[PDB]
Amino acid sequence: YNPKDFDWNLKHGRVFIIKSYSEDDIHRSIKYNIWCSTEHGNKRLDAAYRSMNGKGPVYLLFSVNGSGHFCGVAEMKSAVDYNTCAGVWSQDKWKGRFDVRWIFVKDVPNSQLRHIRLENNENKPVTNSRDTQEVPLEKAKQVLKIIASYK
Repeated sequence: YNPKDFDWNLKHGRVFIIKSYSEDDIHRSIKYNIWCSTEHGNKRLDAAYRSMNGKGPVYLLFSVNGSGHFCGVAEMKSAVDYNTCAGVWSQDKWKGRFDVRWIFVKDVPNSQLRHIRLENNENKPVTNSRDTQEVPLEKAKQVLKIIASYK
């Protein structure tokens, strides 16, 4: 993980915040390369992945609720299958699955990112985002640069 020469200067693609309920979900996701969001979240991610048609990346910026930091970045690697076993995740009723590839696995404090605001979310700091909040590409570049470079 954690490449030294990640290209954060995106000219294509879409980027979303993922708010994880538990660090347990992060460990599971890293180990099995899958993720699951809420129904609404899964649908929003599915549409974005399919839209791209493989001609650009869908990035996911992960942060555990209440942690006050981001914990990594993954790329979405499949459409979602809604037809799955329940109880794979910390919210045990959740069904659905898509593949992810983890790129960054590292903790980056919200203090480093909080000055980036999302004009599509009433100009709120990116660090106050809810699950599956999409990020304007020009702001996503700034976040990816900080996460890549943070020591």
